[PDB]
Order: sequence, then C-alpha cells, then structure tokens
Amino acid sequence: VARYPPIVASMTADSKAARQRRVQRWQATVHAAPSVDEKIRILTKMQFK
Amino acid sequence: LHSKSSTWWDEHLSEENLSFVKQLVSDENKTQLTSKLNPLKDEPWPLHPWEPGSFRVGLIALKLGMMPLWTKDGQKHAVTLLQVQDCHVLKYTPKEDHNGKIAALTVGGKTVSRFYKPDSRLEFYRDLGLPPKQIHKIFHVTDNAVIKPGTPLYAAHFRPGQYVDVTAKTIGKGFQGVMKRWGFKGQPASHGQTKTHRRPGAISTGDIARVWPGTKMPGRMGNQNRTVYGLKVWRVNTKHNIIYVNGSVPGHKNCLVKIKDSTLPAYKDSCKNLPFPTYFPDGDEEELPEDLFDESVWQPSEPSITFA
Amino acid sequence: AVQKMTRVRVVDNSALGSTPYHRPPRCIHVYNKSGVGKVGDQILLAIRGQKKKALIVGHRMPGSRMTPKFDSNNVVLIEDNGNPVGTRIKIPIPTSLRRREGEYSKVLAIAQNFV
Amino acid sequence: ISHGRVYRRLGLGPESRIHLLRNLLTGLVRHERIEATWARADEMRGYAEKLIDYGKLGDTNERAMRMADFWLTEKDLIPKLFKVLAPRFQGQNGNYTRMLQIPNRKEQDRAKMAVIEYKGNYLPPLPLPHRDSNLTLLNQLLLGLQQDLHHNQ
Amino acid sequence: RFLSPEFIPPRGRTNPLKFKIERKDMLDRRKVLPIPEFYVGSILRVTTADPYASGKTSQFLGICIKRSGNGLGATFTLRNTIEGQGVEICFELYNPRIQEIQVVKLEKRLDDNLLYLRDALPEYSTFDVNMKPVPQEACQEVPVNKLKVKMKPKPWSKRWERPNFNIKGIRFDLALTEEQMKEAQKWNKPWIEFDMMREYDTSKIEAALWEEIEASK
Amino acid sequence: AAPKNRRTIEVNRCRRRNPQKLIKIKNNIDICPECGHLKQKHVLCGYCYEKVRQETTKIRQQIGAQEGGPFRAPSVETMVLYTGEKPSEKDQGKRIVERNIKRPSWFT
RNA sequence: GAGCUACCUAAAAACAAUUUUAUGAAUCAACUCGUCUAUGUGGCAAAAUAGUGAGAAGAUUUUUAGGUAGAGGUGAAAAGCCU
Ligand SMILES: [Mg+2]
Ligand SMILES: [Mg+2]
Ligand SMILES: [Mg+2]
Ligand SMILES: [Mg+2]
Ligand SMILES: [Mg+2]
Ligand SMILES: [Mg+2]
Ligand SMILES: [Mg+2]
Ligand SMILES: [Mg+2]
Ligand SMILES: [Mg+2]
Ligand SMILES: [Mg+2]
Ligand SMILES: [Mg+2]
Ligand SMILES: [Mg+2]
Ligand SMILES: [Mg+2]
Ligand SMILES: [Mg+2]
Ligand SMILES: [Mg+2]
Ligand SMILES: [Mg+2]
Ligand SMILES: [Zn+2]
Repeated sequence: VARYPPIVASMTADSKAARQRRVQRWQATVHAAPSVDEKIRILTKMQFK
Repeated sequence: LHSKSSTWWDEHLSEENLSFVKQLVSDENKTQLTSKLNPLKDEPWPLHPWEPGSFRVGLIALKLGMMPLWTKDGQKHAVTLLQVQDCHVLKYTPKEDHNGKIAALTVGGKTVSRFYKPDSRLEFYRDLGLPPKQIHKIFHVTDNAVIKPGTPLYAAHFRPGQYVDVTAKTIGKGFQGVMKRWGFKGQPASHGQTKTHRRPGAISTGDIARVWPGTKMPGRMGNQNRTVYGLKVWRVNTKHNIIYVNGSVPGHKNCLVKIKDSTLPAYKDSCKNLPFPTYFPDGDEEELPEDLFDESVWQPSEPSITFA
Repeated sequence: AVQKMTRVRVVDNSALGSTPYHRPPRCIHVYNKSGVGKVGDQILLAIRGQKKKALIVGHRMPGSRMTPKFDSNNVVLIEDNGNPVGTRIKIPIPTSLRRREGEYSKVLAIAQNFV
Repeated sequence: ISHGRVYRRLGLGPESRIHLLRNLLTGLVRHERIEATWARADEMRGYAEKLIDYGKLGDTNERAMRMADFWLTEKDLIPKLFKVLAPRFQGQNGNYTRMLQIPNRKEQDRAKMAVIEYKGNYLPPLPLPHRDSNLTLLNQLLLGLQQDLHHNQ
Repeated sequence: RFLSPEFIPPRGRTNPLKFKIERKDMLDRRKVLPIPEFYVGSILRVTTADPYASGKTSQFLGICIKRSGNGLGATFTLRNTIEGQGVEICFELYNPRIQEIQVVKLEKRLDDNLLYLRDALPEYSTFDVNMKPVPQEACQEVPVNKLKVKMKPKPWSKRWERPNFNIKGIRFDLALTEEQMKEAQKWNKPWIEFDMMREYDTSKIEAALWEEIEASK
Repeated sequence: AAPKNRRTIEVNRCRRRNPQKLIKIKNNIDICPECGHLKQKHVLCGYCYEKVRQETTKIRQQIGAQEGGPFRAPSVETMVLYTGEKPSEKDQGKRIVERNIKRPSWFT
C-alpha cells in the first residue's frame, strides 16, 4: 500500500505538459461556475487578435 | 616523450600488488617498532645522576581534545588531553657543533606513511631504523641528561604535579582585517560614516612622510608558533600515554605539540623528583598504575565531595 | 549585567524604594573597575530625585554553573554607613554573597530566604 | 573561516543550491549517467547515494516515500527508484555512484567536467582506468617476492 | 533502552579515543551515584553540597527545561518559581558535590525545549517545593504531557512564533492573530527538512555504545 | 589615484615576464593505450569517451521513440540488444532496446 | 527656435475600494509629485536606483493640434523658465 504521488505534470513548470495542466485548471473554474453568465464571462474575459 | 615524467607509488602497482604493498609496509613498521622497544637492553649510554642545573628532554604529543576535571575543593578545571604517539629521539648533536652552550636532541613523533615523503627523509629514517615521524623538534638538554638516539619515549616521562609548557602552531584564520587581527575599535555604522566601518585609521604621522616599520596592518592571522607556560599536569594515563594539562593548549584538535619541562623561575628545580633521563618501562624497575593522579584531584568512583 | 541607565527592581521593604510608584530606579554608577556589575557589586541608584547606594543581589545574565539566574534584576538599598535601608528581604537571596570579598553579612541576616 | 563547512555555495542562495541539485539528481535517477561541472557533480554525489538508502528502507516506510517526492521532481521516477534501483543495491552497502573527470569543456568556458553514473547501468561501460597486469616487469618482480614471503610465512 | 544523551558523541574530526576515556570516567561515577532517567519537562529534585556552608547540603526543585553538553560536561537546567521570583540553575550531571538526583515526575513534553516558559504565565512554571514523588511504571512508554501553555503580552524574550524555533507547545491562537502567523512563515526555510546531508545517523553508534555501557553494568 | 609617471618598457618587461606570470609546463600527459590519442593521467580520454557517449545518444534516442511520452519511464529493468542476439531466460521481463548495428567491442 | 519648458486657446481622456457626507474633507492604489537616508559618482542615469515619504473629484493629472520670440516672450517672483 504505497501512496505514490499522481504521475502528472507540474503546474508551474515551463513545459508543454505543465502548460496543458494549467489550461485544465482554468477550464475547471468554468465547469464549477454556478451560473451561465459567469460561465460566459470567464470564457471571454481575455481578448486576443 | 623525451622529457621529465611525473609518477607516484600507485601508478604502476597492479591490483594484487596494491594490497600486498599496502600490507608489506604495515608489517615492516611493527617489526621496526618492536626492535627499539627495549632501550636499556640495547647498549644504553651511561645514566649519570641528577645535579642542580639539569634540563631534561621533552615529548611531542597529539592534542586529542578537552574535557572537564574537578578537584577535592569542588572547583572544575578545564583540562586538555595530550597523547604521546611513537615519540622516539632521532639525533643527538654535541655542545660545540649545536652552536649553543647546551647540547640538543631531536624528538620526533606521530608515525606517518612512507609513500609521500622525499627520498632524503626516508634514507635518514632507514639508517635510524625507525618509521618516519610527522614532525621534528629540538630540545636543549644538558650533557648529563643525554639519551641515546632511537630511545622510545612515553608519557611516563612526566608525573602528576609537575608544571609543564606546551608550544604549537596556532589555528590559521587567514587574511583578516585590522579590527579582528589587532582588536581595532573601528568606525560607527551610522550617522554618516560612508564606506568606513572596519578600516584602519590614520597609518602614521604626516610629517615623517612614511609608515613606521612593524605597523599593525591587515594580514594573515594564526598559523604561528606560540607557547603556553606554567600548565600543571593533573593526571597521567600510562596505558594510553595521555597527559592531562591544565587550561588551553595552542593549535587545533589533533595538532602535534611540543611538551617540555617548564622554564618559569618557580619551576626551576622540579625535575629532580621525576625520572632524570626518562622512564624506561622495559627496565621494569617498578610497575606503575594505569592512572596517576594528583593529591588535590578528586578521582572518579570516590565518595561524593562534602564541604564539611 | 547591570550598567548605567539600567532600570532595576528594589527587592526590599524600604518605604522610599519599595513603594510601587514612579519610574523604575535607574543605575547611575557602578563601583567596579569594569562597568558591568554582577551579584554582590555595589551600584549608585537614582530614586525620586535622590542618589542612593544599593547592592545587587541578582541579575538576569547567565552565570557560572550551579548558580541562580533570576528573571529580573534585583537590588537592595544600602545606607552609606553600610546598614541596609530595608528591614526585611523576603525574596530569595543567593548565598554566594557570604564568600564574596566584601561586607554582606548584614544583608544575609535581613534576608530570611536563601537560594 | 569556512573550516568544517562541508557544503558549497551554489546558485542564488541556500534554497537555490537545493533546487539545482534536485535537477541533476532527477536527471541521474532518470538517465543513470549525467554530466555536470566537477564541483556541482561532486556536490550531488552525497545526495545521490542517500536516495538509495531511503529506497532500501522500502515503499511502506512513510519517511522514505515523503523524501523520495521532494528529491524527484518528475513523479514517474519514484516507482523506478524503489523497484529497480533499490533492489540492485541491496547487496551493496555503499559505492552506489561512480564519478570520473571528463576533459575540460570545449565551449570557450573551459570548465572542469565530471561524469557521474549509477553502477550496473545498461549504458555502454565508461572508459575506466586500467592498472597494469601482473605480468609487467615491476608487477612480476613483486609477485616473486610475495611467493618467497608466503613460503617464509 | 534509554541511552543518556551525553553518551552519544557529536560528529566531527575528534578521535574516538577521547570519547572512550570520558565514558570510562563517567561510568565509574554512575556506580557511586545513580543518575535516574529523565526527559525535558520532568520535575526533578537535586541535592548538592554548598561550599559556603560547613557540612550542610541544599536541595532545589524545578522542571527540567533544557538538556545540553556531551560526555562528562553534560548539564541540565531545571526551573522553578519561589515567592513569585523565577529562578533557573544549570546543573552538571557529574559534579562531585551532587549527592542525589530524584525524578519527582517522569514525563515528556511536546517540545525538546521549554525555554518559552519564560514568556508563559507564572502558573505554568510554578511547582510545589515539597511535592511528593508520583508512582512510576517502568514497563510503559514515558507519559507525554501535551499541555499547551498560555503566553503573556506579545513582547517576548525570543520570537517563539518564528518557524526556526519550531515550538509545538504554545497556544499561538489566543496570543497571536492569524495575519501575524502568516508573516512569520516568510522565514520558514522549508528546504532544510529535506536535505539528506543534514542528518546524523547514530544507529550503529547507539548500538555500539549500549553494549559497552551495559557491559560495565 | 592616478599614475604620476609613465612606466618604462624595461619595468613593464620585468613585471609581465616574471616567472610567476608564465605558463607552467604539464608533466602528466600520456598516450591512450587503445586509440593512441593524448590524455592526462587523472582524466579520461576524450577520443575513447566520445565513442561511448555517441553510442549512448543513439541508445537513448531509440528509448525515446519506444516510450513516446514524458512520464513513461518503466520500473522494470532496462536492457539493450543488438542484431543477432536474442533475450535469455534470465532476461525475461526486461525492457529491450533494439539497435541495428552489431555489438560494439567495448560493449559487453 | 515654445515637439523641452512658462502661460494661454480649442478638441478630448483618466480617477478602484472604503468612510464621511454632500466636500480645493478622510484612509489608500492606479496616477502625479520628489521630504528624508543610503548607494552611485566616466554611474543603469550629463540627475538614476533601493527604501522612505506628499497629493490622489481637484487651483486634479494626461493626450492631440495651435498661439505668444530675445530692445522680446512667460512668470501662484525662484531674477524662475524659453531645446
Ligand atoms: Mg508560455
Ligand atoms: Mg562598533
Ligand atoms: Mg556603511
Ligand atoms: Mg579558514
Ligand atoms: Mg573545506
Ligand atoms: Mg553549542
Ligand atoms: Mg533580551
Ligand atoms: Mg504644443
Ligand atoms: Mg507656472
Ligand atoms: Mg474614486
Ligand atoms: Mg514638481
Ligand atoms: Mg497621506
Ligand atoms: Mg492630508
Ligand atoms: Mg482629496
Ligand atoms: Mg525674491
Ligand atoms: Mg539651451
Ligand atoms: Zn583513448
């Protein structure tokens, strides 16, 4: 019964896998967002070309 | 190529020889040490009696460390442990050639390896028939107290009670500033002192247009031969050749020292009671106890001190 | 280490100093070749616009082994002639004062306790 | 004034020194042969061996598991350390890592280098130094002496 | 097996021969005077002869707040408050003028040091002078008293809230606001607990010492 | 502080040609038994060492292709096999890295 | 030569949270400024950096274009500014 740490990429590392995990964190906030208007706000609050 | 090459003992030795060589040398050291274990049965020089004005030889010991000690008055005295290791007299110069009024003997200690020594040093020790010693020192000894070269020396040369003097190189602290080296006060940290906190003040007088020789300036501190005088001998451990010397002794732990009979005026004639040339256990005149104590010292396992 | 300007506790019963009012007495002079004053060392104390000689009976600085280190700097007021000002000293007083060079028997008689 | 201070001063401070060694160690625990400047490789060597000591303790031990996490940034290597590195070294009690000095770097930095590895690795064997054979002139003479002495003994 | 802390040598370049000599002297004294087992936080009564007095001894009772020293120089400090006056005395284990050492209450506390009691309320350091010894069970684990003391106003002799001390026996919440506690963590130094070269392993030494110590018996 | 006089080439030639400022010759250079290239006694031979590292890179590249991911390190023992070699019974259950080239002489 | 800077005209823009109230009031960011100490001193800098400080809905700050030119211009006057 060895409670190994999960085999996942680091959150704060400067790597593609680490970047992808940070992306999942952002998407989590949308999933747990209570209302639709808050869902839309989180998705589109940042403007890129 | 056709040029000078660098080499060491291990460069060529094979795997099997490597262990054999490191073992053969160890066997030889034991045999050589045993050969000199009996001074009095090896054509000893005449043992003249003591008379006033005599000066004995002294030992070279390794500084093991420090430990506390108590006297029957209840006071605690910090005492240091000095171990005599393979202390053998090496060379005997005569009065005239020594350039001093007194004769001089060389007393080496602390046997060391043979693989990293200059050929000249090994040749000298081979003739003497003893393993090489880490350090050499010279003791001024009167003609009456001369000891034949190669005579082993032990901690029984001293006894409890005798004041003794120890000298060794001080711990090297490297290049240091004027404040730490000589205890200069220095300058204040605040109130406007700009880039001047630990610097020396005015070097000298302006008019002389120069700095006096010997001025106290930043430089390397420590690693200088120094001596401590009037250090009582509290106890002598015959089995391990450990002498208990009062107070602090110069040098780092495991540093070789030069123990010698004290030169202070009060201790002028303290050698008379002790063995005049030295103590030879091989003589077996008397069997000494393992631990020798001084009268004031409170030995362990005795009843607890009561200040009645 | 009692020095100049140190606020000190007058562990005594003298009305002049034992009463709990005014700023804590401050040390003005230490009767030693060195500035630092330890147990059994006289000091000059300024109390209520007056200069009174006192005696140190304890201090907060660590001492030699088997010695009592107090949690406050304690001092005892002593008259110029040597007789202590206070008539009683209930807080424990270290017994080392007996063998220290000086006159301390008077204080020991006043001090009922001993540590 | 740094007598008895075993540690070096590396990185931007004490914590940085710990985090640079965690990266060489993780690379070593992952590749089993890593290169670095002699000073930094030698600094890690003490840390490299002590991981095997914790690995020997076993998975169940909580302290070994916790330590194996701080000192292994990548988390796919804790299973390896416990289940292949540790079993290999059970017989031995020391000398887990082999360190040798590679020539100076050809970078215009010209820094001293060393290669550190784990013994028994699958990678091609390092060009280790070779001592002379017993048949060589000097070696053969010593063997003759050994035989003579063995007979005398 | 309770090995007295002083027996374990500290690491360094000192030769073992120095420790061997000290142990032999220490063991000899233990035969004359038995040093009972005690840990920081236990209440002790120590009888010592007074050099100033003529054929008269003295006793001091207090809680052991610190254990320090190695070999024959081992010392321990036990504290108590008398007549509202706090007193601390540093005692040497092997001083020849100690007649007896008594463990009034054998117990362990959450912390390896109780120096912070200076900033605690007076009650937490006051102990009755004549308190009688409590019964003790050898075939048990030493009782661990988990009392968390209450502190006096914030200005303390030392910054006990700071992470370096690692005090686990103070009720910080009553005395310190949560914002202050977060500020203390700026000095945490988390890396120290996970560097494998700061650990001094004495498993073999402790086993080796125990045999020799038991061998003397 | 600024120079009070120009320093002559004779004085300059005394300072920069001092023995303390010259290159000290190296006495620890030897010839590698295998390849014959030069090496220092206390250092490995770069020419021989380069062969080992070049093979190491090829083996490591092959390993990377098989795993195909960052966190794919296998707990089980690793092993490298070259063409013409088949795993033994004792080598069962060990990751195998296949190399097209023949077994190098130094590799055993 | 008023793209710096003093002043003015025109067209514009910025000011979160908190408490007062209904404001050249308060705490304090963005932002404006430049009391103090320290470092720097051929400096990162021909006036900066690190801290510490003052104002921050107003006589506020900022942007864009234009106007006033040396016997002069501008000036909440320091004989201050006008590359
Ligand atoms: Mg990115
Ligand atoms: Mg100063
Ligand atoms: Mg300064
Ligand atoms: Mg040094
Ligand atoms: Mg060093
Ligand atoms: Mg200490
Ligand atoms: Mg303090
Ligand atoms: Mg304009
Ligand atoms: Mg204006
Ligand atoms: Mg607003
Ligand atoms: Mg301004
Ligand atoms: Mg303000
Ligand atoms: Mg205001
Ligand atoms: Mg306002
Ligand atoms: Mg004016
Ligand atoms: Mg101009
Ligand atoms: Zn080669």
